[PDB]
Amino acid sequence: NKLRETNKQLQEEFGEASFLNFQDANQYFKYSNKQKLEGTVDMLNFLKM
Amino acid sequence: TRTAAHTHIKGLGLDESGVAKRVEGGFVGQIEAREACGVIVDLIKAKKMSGRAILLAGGPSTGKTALALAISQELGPKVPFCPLVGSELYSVEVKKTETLMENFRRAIGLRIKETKEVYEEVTELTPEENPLGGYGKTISHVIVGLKSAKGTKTLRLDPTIYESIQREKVSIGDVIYIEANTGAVKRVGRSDAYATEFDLETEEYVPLPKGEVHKKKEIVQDVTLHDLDVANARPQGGQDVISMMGQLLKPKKTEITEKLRQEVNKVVAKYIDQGVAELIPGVLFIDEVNMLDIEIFTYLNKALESNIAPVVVLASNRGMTTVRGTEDVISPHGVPPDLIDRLLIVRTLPYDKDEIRTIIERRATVERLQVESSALDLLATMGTETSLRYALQLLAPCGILAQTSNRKEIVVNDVNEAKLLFLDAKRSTKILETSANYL
Amino acid sequence: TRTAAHTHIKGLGLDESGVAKRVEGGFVGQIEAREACGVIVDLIKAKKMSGRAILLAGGPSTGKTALALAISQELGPKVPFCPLVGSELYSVEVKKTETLMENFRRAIGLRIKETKEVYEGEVTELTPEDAENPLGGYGKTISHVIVGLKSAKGTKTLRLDPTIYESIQREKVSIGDVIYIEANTGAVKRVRSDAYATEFDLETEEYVPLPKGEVHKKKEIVQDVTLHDLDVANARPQGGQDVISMMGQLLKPKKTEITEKLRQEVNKVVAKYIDQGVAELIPGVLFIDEVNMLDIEIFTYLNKALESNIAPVVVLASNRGMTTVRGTEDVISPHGVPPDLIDRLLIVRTLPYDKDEIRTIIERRATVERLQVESSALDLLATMGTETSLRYALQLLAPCGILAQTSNRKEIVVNDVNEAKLLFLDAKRSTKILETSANYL
Amino acid sequence: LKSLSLIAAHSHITGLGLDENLQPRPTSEGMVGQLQARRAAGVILKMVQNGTIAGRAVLVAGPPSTGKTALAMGVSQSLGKDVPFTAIAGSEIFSLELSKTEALTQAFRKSIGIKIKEETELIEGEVVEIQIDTGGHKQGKLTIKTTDMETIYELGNKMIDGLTKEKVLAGDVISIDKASGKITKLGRSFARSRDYDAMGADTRFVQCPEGELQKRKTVVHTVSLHEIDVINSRTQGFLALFTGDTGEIRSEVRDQINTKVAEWKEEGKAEIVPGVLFIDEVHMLDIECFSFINRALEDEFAPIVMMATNRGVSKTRGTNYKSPHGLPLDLLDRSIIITTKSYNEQEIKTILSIRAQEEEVELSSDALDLLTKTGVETSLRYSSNLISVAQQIAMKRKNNTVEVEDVKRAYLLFLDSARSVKYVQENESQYIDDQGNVQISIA
Ligand SMILES: Nc1ncnc2c1ncn2[C@@H]1O[C@H](COP(=O)(O)OP(=O)(O)O)[C@@H](O)[C@H]1O
Ligand SMILES: Nc1ncnc2c1ncn2[C@@H]1O[C@H](COP(=O)(O)OP(=O)(O)O)[C@@H](O)[C@H]1O
Ligand SMILES: Nc1ncnc2c1ncn2[C@@H]1O[C@H](COP(=O)(O)OP(=O)(O)O)[C@@H](O)[C@H]1O
Ligand SMILES: [Mg+2]
Ligand SMILES: [Mg+2]
Ligand SMILES: [Mg+2]
Repeated sequence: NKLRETNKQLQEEFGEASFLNFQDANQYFKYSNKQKLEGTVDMLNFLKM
Repeated sequence: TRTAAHTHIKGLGLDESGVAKRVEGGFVGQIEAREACGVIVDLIKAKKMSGRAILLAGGPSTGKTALALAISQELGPKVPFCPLVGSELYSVEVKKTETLMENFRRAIGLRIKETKEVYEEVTELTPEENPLGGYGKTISHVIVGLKSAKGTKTLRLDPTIYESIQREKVSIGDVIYIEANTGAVKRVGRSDAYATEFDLETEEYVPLPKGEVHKKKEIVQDVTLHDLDVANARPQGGQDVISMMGQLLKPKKTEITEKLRQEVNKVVAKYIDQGVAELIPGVLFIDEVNMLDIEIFTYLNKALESNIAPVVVLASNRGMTTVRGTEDVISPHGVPPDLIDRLLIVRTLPYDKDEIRTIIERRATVERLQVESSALDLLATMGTETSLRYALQLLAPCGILAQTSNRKEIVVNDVNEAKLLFLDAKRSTKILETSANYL
Repeated sequence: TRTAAHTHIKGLGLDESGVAKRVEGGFVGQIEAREACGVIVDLIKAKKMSGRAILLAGGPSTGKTALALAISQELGPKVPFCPLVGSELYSVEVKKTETLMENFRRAIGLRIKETKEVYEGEVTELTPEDAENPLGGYGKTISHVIVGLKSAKGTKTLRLDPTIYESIQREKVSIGDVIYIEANTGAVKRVRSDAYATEFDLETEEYVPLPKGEVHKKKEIVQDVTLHDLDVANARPQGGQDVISMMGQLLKPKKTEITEKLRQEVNKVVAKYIDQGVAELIPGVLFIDEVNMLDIEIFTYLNKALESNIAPVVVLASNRGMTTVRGTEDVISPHGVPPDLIDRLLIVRTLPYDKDEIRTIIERRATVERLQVESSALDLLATMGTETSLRYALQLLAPCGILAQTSNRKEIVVNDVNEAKLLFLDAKRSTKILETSANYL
Repeated sequence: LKSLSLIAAHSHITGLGLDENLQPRPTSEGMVGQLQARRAAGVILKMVQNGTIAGRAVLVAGPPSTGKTALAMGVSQSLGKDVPFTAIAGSEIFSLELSKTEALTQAFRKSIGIKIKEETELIEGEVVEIQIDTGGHKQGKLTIKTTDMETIYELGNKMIDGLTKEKVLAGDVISIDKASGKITKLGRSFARSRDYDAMGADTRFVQCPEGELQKRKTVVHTVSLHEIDVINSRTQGFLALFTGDTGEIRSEVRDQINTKVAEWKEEGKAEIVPGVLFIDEVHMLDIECFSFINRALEDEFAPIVMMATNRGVSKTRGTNYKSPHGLPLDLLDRSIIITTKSYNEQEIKTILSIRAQEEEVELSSDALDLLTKTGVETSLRYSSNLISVAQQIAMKRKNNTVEVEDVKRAYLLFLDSARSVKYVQENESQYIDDQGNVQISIA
């Protein structure tokens, strides 16, 4: 559930990376959050399997 | 491009609403048997109810084996199909009943699904220390990198995987794919990136893989429980004691116990309940069942009331014979009456002159040969006079004789000479009874 | 708390001077058979001469197996008894003769008794006593090693030969917590005291208590084994990582043809030990039930084997008449045993029971399994026990008890046994139904 | 819940339709008719769960298709779990790697079950932190933790060595035997759950245990006698229960383990349970096996043995005389016979209806009556097989119900055994005789 919340965090972060060059252009910390969120949720899906 | 009395039978040739025409699927005549067997195909395809048996009876050269092959073709290449003969049940390694049980388990298959995430040149590798204990030395972490094609990516892991890849004997600059499920990694080879590193080499060039750093693929596997329980019973491994011993043990199959059967049944039951596995019942074929024995027949009854019994089909041509093993039991087709009570009987009938002539036409057509009308008409004459199979086999020598005198078609005198050259059973036994020189 | 057609036989019930009463040891009837069996029991108890054999003949359900079990009970738990059936002789691994010979030796056992002298306790201080070197030298030369002793009900202090310096090189217990030494042979044995269990919150070794009793113990050890175990162990390998042991660990050690030279060697060693006065050989008794299933080869090998020095006394059972011994067809012989073998052993005769004997047997069967039966029901049970068979009547008790339990009555009534007989059919009625019908039954 | 079954030849049989005083109900759980046989089976069952007398031989007779195996299935379902029930046919006793007597002995030891109780004390998932040290024999005292409980424990040199093998960070939770055993890794905590970009098959993230780590829990253990003998047959023989190479275990483990189980019973920590060994198809067997059974019935650990057969007076396998019932008279003397009569028309109707509803087949009344008439003419199994094919052909005609004409088409499609015999009689020349004679030339 926490990692699904990180999926939602990615969505609010930038449109599933849609608004990267227009919204997240001047902020790189949120970029490094977005790289972690989806990767870790997929890894936790693997952990649930 | 070769055939052996078959492979011209393409299915059963049964239309919708269960009807069979005259010429279809390389099949002619015997409509009712085809209807019944198509109904059997429908019952198997239902995959609801299992444990039945069906025996079909008839004379020689009737098409029983053709009927079974038509069944197998109609079912398709997904459901397992295990043809067999009575003699192969006997063995010098295990019991007859046991071998029947391996075949029984081999008949039914199971399709399983599973997804796998795999990571796939190698940028670098580096371990990370004080063990804070009595251990000699270790690395806190290991950081590596993979190049691939769709961008590169670094990777942090445990010195166990570092040890495993070291055992794989892989160069620092190389292509590597690593399994995320357990960590097993094998040397893919020398990647194409470091081509012509020296003038002469031997390692494979291994073009760099085109894909993401990590790739997920869907795998669907179709196996039978017979593979499952032998895999469970047989040991595996590397240098461990039982591993070398089994490597030198000559692994003869010996008397699989029922405990494995119960365990695998429980595991597959919970897996299909989970919904990851689907069980596909198969059909097992025993040709020429008259060669079996009383013990096999009784254990066949017992296995026929079993839980996971696949549908089996039996073939025979015997009549009011005595079943092997005993002498006081005269039963039809050499099958004990108690077994006969436990299955159905499908009748088959001999063909006529017209049907034999049509068979000859079909068989000539499939082998890309030309037959003169009169020659084919006479071929039907001793097809009925002697046998269908004699005239069926006669065709190829006639074609050779036609090749001798440079003529594609087949003429009357060619087949007459062929008949003169090669004798039939009746003429041969006539010569045998006439002579007295041990012939 | 369960029985199976037996275990109600308490010995043979033979009084002094060889006399058998009526009701004793769960045995009634067939007095002379019991007298002969007691005679054989005394002969075996003599432990003087071996190789003798005896066979007993009679009708089915005549108590032959009961007589053999009574003999085994009378002998006691020291002399070995080896039950066997004729069919068990066959095997698909070795020859039948090999199995027969190994069973022959399995019949005879051996008892070894010996005593060891041991000093044990708690050592207050483990320190050798230094002394001047008798030879011109230097350093420390030990003349004695003082060992403290402490045991419950007895405690002393003693000294030993300094040769134990190598024995004290590796004990890994504590500073003289619990010890085990020998007088003549010396040595040591790791045995910590319970007084230090709570000093450490964790511990992976269970603390041992101090010895109870005299600080020095002269305890005797008695072991009873058969020569079959002896030469099986002699032939079978041992050890750990060596090539032969590791190969045998995966060899599936099927028994195969123990050679006669091992038999000679074990004979020699046991003979020298009994001559030494440390071993006592106890001849056993071996039972082959239902001997009519044997074959000519086994019979001839038996003729050869019973002439051997160490052939145990065997007992044979059969219930055949003018039958043809297996393997051949022309040999007509009583009980299906070749006449030459008959010539080499004695025969004990058993006789069928009567109505009163069957009734008493049924009474004993009711009493043993804690059941109550009415006198009329018991008499009726005796009636079709005589009419059909004793074993049917004996078996019918439990269903009658079940039917009585259904209606909540401890005792048993006549209509109960009538219903039970209606439900369960005997042999004659069953074959009557079989011959009447024609639907394959 | 664990029914991987598609169907069974008799899956409607779930126990016996009895009551408090063991009265057979007219119809209950896929069972109809033969009330006397059912009452006898219930008596035998109550005897079995009584578990106070062993070595009883019960024989079931009857014609073919009379349902003798139905009673065995019913009683097996009735006893259910906690009691072994070995269903063995007469043909698997013939092994060329094992003596028939040895196979019978293995079967007999299989049918007896023994349960034991054992209690273990262990601290689970509490090793928190390692404080290595002065130097040598370090980490002599480290704390333990759970989600709800913590304690400091001192460690000795032996425990130091034990921890040295497979050393762990101790920030996880690890279970170690407080009963002077060894250590067992449990996994990793959540703190390092996000520390690897790839996974293996050695350590998996484990939860911090709830409650006190220390726990002295007792475990019951159930196993049959055959397994307990084969486990002591060699140094290690757990594969023998799987591979099947028992190897004809010699008669030294058997008596010693009988003494061991007697000792365990006297200690009260082990309880035996006498199961039921059922042998179908007994009429084929060797006389040596019959004599071995005759003796083995007398053993103290002799399970209840039930036999099934259908042949009448016939030759026995191993002799030259036509003994009645297919068995020697000695075996018949020490057994109990439960005969079963034939089946009736109303019973046929009920059985066919039960079979039809078992495979969720809608059946017209007239079709059911035609099936009953045929099952009166021929065997009942004939109609019990034709029901499915009639349903299939009705489906092919796109009508959900099984109309009469569909049943008639199914009957005309498949030959009766008697009809096949008659047709063979009409066409003897066409088929191949027992003398190797056959005719293929039509003209
Ligand atoms: N209706 C048919 N159509 C095509 N080929 C047939 C037909 N009937 C029989 N055959 C031929 O007969 C052969 C099979 O003979 P079969 O009847 O199985 O012999 P048996 O009766 O001894 O089992 C096949 O090679 C097949 O080519
Ligand atoms: N005198 C007796 N006292 C007690 N039980 C007896 C006596 N005679 C026979 N039996 C019973 O008969 C059974 C043994 O029958 P037995 O005579 O050994 O058969 P067989 O003649 O086939 O060897 C035992 O179960 C035993 O209870
Ligand atoms: N009394 C009965 N009640 C319910 N089903 C029965 C009965 N008798 C026979 N059957 C059915 O008949 C089928 C075969 O019976 P089976 O026991 O094999 O006959 P046999 O006694 O010849 O072995 C079983 O699947 C069972 O469902
Ligand atoms: Mg064929
Ligand atoms: Mg007896
Ligand atoms: Mg029978």
